Amino acid sequence: AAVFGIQLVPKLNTSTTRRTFLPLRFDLLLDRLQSTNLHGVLYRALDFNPVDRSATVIQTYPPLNAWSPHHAFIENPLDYRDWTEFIHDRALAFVGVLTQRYPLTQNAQRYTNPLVLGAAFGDFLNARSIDIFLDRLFYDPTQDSPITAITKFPYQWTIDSNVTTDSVRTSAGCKYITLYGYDPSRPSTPATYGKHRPTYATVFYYSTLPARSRLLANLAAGPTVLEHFDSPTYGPHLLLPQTGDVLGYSSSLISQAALLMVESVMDALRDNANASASTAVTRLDQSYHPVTSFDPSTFNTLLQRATNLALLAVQGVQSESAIPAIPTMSDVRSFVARLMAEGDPQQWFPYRVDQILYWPESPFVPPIGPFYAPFRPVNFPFTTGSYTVVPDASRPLRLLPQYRNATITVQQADDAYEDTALSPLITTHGFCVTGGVFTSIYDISGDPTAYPPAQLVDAPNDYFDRERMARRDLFRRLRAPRSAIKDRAVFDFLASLVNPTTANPVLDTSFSMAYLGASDEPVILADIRSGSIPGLPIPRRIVQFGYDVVHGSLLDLSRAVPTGTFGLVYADLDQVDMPAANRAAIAMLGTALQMTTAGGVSVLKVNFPTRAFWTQVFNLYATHATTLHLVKPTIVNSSEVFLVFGGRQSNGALRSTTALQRALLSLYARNAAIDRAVTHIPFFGVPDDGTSDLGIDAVRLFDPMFSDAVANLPSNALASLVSRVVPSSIMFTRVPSNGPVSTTIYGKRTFLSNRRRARLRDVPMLITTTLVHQRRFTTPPTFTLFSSEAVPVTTLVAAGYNSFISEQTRNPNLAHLLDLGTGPECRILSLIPPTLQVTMSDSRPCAELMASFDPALTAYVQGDYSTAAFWNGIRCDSATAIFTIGAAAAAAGTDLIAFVQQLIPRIVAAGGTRMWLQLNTPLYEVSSLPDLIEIDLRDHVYRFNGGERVEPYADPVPLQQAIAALLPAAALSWHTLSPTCDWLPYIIGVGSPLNLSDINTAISYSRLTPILHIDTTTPPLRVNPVPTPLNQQCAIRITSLDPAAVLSVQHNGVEVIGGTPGNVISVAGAAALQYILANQEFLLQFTPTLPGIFDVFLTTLGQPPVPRGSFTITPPPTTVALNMPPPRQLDFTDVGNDARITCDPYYQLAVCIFKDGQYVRVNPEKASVVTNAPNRDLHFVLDLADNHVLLYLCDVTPSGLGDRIAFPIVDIYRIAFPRNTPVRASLPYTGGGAHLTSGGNPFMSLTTPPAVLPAGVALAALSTSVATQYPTYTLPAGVYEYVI
Amino acid sequence: GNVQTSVNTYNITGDGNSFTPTSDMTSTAAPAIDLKPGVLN
Ligand SMILES: *C(=O)CCCCCCCCCCCCC
Repeated sequence: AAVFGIQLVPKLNTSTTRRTFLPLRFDLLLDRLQSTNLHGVLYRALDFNPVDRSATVIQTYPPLNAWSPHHAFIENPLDYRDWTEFIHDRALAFVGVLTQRYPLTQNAQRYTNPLVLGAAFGDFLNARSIDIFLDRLFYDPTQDSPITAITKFPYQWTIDSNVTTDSVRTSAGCKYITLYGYDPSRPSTPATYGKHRPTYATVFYYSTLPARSRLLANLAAGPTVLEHFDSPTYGPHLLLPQTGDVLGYSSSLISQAALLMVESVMDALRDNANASASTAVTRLDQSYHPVTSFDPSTFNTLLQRATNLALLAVQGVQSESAIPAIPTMSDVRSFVARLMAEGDPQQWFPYRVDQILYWPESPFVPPIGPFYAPFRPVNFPFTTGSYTVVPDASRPLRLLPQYRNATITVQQADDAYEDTALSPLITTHGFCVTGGVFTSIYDISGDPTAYPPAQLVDAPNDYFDRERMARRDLFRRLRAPRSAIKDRAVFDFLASLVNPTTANPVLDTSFSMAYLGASDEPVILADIRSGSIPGLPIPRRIVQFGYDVVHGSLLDLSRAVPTGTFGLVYADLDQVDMPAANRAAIAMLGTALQMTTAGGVSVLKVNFPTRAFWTQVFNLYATHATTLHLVKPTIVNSSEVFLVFGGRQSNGALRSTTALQRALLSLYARNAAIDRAVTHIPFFGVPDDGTSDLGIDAVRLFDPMFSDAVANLPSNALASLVSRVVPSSIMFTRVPSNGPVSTTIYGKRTFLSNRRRARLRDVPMLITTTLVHQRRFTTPPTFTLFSSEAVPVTTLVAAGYNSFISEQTRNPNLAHLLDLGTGPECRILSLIPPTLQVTMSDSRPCAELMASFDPALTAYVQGDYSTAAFWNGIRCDSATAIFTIGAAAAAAGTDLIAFVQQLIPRIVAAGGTRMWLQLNTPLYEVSSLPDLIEIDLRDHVYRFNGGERVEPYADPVPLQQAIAALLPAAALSWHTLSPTCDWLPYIIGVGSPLNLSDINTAISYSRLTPILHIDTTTPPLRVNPVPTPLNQQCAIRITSLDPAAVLSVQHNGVEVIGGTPGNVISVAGAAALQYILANQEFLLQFTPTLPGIFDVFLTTLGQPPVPRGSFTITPPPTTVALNMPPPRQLDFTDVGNDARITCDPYYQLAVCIFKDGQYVRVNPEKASVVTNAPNRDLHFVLDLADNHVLLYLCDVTPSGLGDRIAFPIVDIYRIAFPRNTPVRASLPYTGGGAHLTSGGNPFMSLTTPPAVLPAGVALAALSTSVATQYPTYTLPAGVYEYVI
Repeated sequence: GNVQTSVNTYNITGDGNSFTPTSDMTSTAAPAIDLKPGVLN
């Protein structure tokens, strides 16, 4: 429950016993006073500053707390320096006065009288004669402590200790004295409570109860009279606060009378907080109590409100907000603020003037006398128990949402949100992309097919537009920062076009390089000269150019240049309003392809490869160079591609090939994907509205009373909010203002929630227990569209199906769909049109209150589908087993093929037309991922994260025929995460970072686990080769009754073959399509040049395109044979012997060594893949280092090289070095040292150059060393022993 | 039958409870609530 602004945790907890009041003996009082250091023993600096012996306030204990200074001490306060000195003096000098009147030795075993001792000591400090107090400085425990003060003498004159027959009127102590330099201004200084003052109270001690009536009666005019009912300190006192009110705690001056209440009530609360059973406290409660001039009815004055809350604080109730051990003004004020805030004055325990009603069923055990009545309210909501304190959360903690039973009505659960939501919420964007590049090479000179340069995919219209550009730009900045990547990317590739041989060198060691464009000098320059980029030799000299070179002359590549040629003329200038821009580019390339040495390598960078420029380029420079590859390094969303020219020889023939059409086409196909994706993101610096798709919407509540079983606003707003952001995050925080305690509860409202929330018919409640439990302050909210780290390669794949199932389920005729093994909480409800009737099922119970969704539209079945029983009475025309099918085979400990062998037939019986199952079979390759998936071959099984989970798999072919035998008439097809990254509005759409380099990983993780899409509703394909080999003509036959259809097979999310029988444009190879009337099926005579998964599409003139199955041209047989040369005819001389390597032309091989986890391209002079049109050869130069370090021919792809084929050359690794010939001793690698030892004798050292080389040793002509940045000494003849 | 305490005004294992049918009060609730068209309105 909650009393006014304060919230009280359910559990009641109070100390269960009271320590018998013990009066200090006379000796102990003598030691306490005469101790080395009084600090701690008598007084205690509340906030003593380490740096300097300074203390703003000092809270004091017993023989000192009684004392109340005279005016001269208040005005001109002392510093913590002379203060310790003042007391360390007076405390001692006082012991004298008192001990000389009572020799300790004889009377130490006599209890001093708490009261008199106080006044007797306080009066001593003020320097008042202390004669009278001594007379009775002791008293026998039997006679009351306050009675001895009266019995000994009824002396009604000594100021500050008027003893009458029944009462002793003395000025309250000063539990706080303030040393000069104190100010209630700072929020940090400890809450003094006005007691730093001398006369803020007037403790009236009384002898008997009738003695007390006579007191109250007489002081009934005074503002109010607080009195401690629970075991008063030295005997029943009767505190009377002076009329004045303290400054600081509330903007509205709080009366000294009411402040004392807060300060105490704030104890009974903080004390209940940690009071335990095992401990025995003085008082079962510390709360004060008003006995006079107090208005019992109203609840305005801070006092009335506080009082009202103390009658409750005596039950053991504890404040949810932890009350500090040493209340500080900032804190006290944050409590006195919470108290003032409009609320409901607790009503369980009515107020009395002489009795505190305490719950019988409560921890609190009444003292004795007549002050505690065991009143029992009709229905107290609190039960007992305590709470262990938990430290403040360092960051906003996310809260999984678990639902309750009652659900709010959309209408009410809306404004509820809109009454406390942070609408125009300012939010940071952060960075959505942080990864490297997603480079993609394309050989234009490679493809042997001519493709009319007039009809390429010309720049898409929309491209240049306020809306599109705005986004293309926005995405750009949303990338945590670029040439360092791009530039390096192009060189990672350029390193493959390097030919070391004399026959026809290309980028041969020490080649000169021209460079245009710099900001200081390009960061890549340092690396080229360092030979840092593996595979590429160190150029002799680099000549910079451009518009801001700062190290070379400034040239304008548009017009002519006055410089000489270069082996490599890497051009990176920008083109930017389209025709003259084309001229700009066509011109630039013209001069860049001019500055290159004859037989060089020009590397221009076009900004808009328009089919307008692709005619001018293939026309003007149709000769200039030999080869040509497009190297689009996608760092951000732009269409600027890089073109590299082979041999800058005058009589070349760079014809536009189908490669270009495909390359160019893939590029755009992705900008539509990347753009459509970015649409879901708000423009920087714009206040958050409801418009933005990815907008972060929160709900800040103030001291919200989340209650179970009640639709109170605070708990009502919680509903909507979580409903508006389910699949997301939902992070709740609690920052403590010196006023109330705000608690925002944001979440990244995406389009994945709008889809889900729409399907909701009602907004369910959330078990507020977890929230009610917190009670600790976390850090302030953040509101940031994106998280900070790039999602796991696994998610890039998962969010690759949530886009796929989304597009499949979006189909109308689909009707009723079920999900075999949806998550514990239906995650598929977001990926389905709010109208389709789906029925998710899972062994575990559904996480979302299935009741809130319309029964007709959403159904939920428990138990597994692996068991035959479950399938009774569940009929859906389409099933989807994504993310489960793999776990079921493992759970049911069964074979993968055998499993689906029993599931598919059940879906057929279940009445299913369509099927989608995230099966995990290696259709592309049996190759695995190092950290993501291990493919144990002894037993068909996977190891996602090697161990984390193990699930059996099937093979592309066996599983393919097994399912075709199950559903013979059904058409099968494999959909897999397409390189176009069109699924993006699911990663960048939900607000998650990523690595443009991982897209490659996931498109490779998607290949390890495709989604076999079956369709009983159509005839399946017919591939004549079956395990279709790349580069072989195959027969494919789509059986469609109407010849008037358009065949359009598309692979990778890009169409490649389209056209009615007569004409068929094919970029995948020679495709001759012709509808045969007889069989009524278009027989496609197709021969592919690219392996993959082609999804055949046969679309009728009218109506949407319809899929008719999917065949898969499998990559060629990866293997490597080398015509290794014989020991003789093979030399260790400079001219490197070369064994012709036999490998499919398809795979590009590159020599390298396996250093660490990756492959590092060996330097071209040591080894290389010199390729003649007739054959690819392995050129190598024998070095003594060859026996220790071995080389590997590796599959060079845009990805890390050498994954498909990484075979190690074990021959060049064993070639035994003779005694009759010179041999080259190089260095093993960039980080390794060596030394030669002929015949077991330290002959020489490669690591350290011998000041003077040994007889017959010199540097080689080349730098054959694998590292390319090391010398390579040639020895005479002998028996050297390389020792790395 | 473990003690509860306040959730509900009566403990089951509470002090002096008493099962004891009386032909007089046939236990219960409300099953025959009328809702038919004409009768509900
Ligand atoms: C504790 O739960 C021990 C079991 C005693 C009661 C369990 C239920 C059987 C008696 C029913 C009492 C309420 C109405 C039948």
